[PDB]
Amino acid sequence: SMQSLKSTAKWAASLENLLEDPEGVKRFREFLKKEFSEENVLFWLACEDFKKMQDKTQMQEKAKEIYMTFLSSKASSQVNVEGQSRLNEKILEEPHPLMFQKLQDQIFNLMKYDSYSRFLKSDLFLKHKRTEEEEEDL
Repeated sequence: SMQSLKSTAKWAASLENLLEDPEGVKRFREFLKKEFSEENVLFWLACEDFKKMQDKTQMQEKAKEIYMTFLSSKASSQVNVEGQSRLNEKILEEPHPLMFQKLQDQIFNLMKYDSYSRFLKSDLFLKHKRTEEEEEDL
């Protein structure tokens, strides 16, 4: 893996680069993951993939799925955004894909602000933070 120099420049260039480059989504997830915000990173991925492909019934069950897992009223955490008393199952009884893209664009904005202030808080630019440690050697 050559991901160190240019890679960090990529993701700290634009959030799109991060959410485009596989290694970005990988290493960035691990960060929030261990800091307990994987709900955030997975939410965007899920709603975007949900936006790109899904059958009708599946989509509806996935609508309530992503809501219940990442947002919900508690979700054993949830990201601190519009969600607590928002949506509610009452709208999941008639859910549509693009309706989440509203929250997606929202979390995208919050993501840049917050998630940058997180990733650039504990810079994984160091191997002593991003766990590689060992050499390839043999």
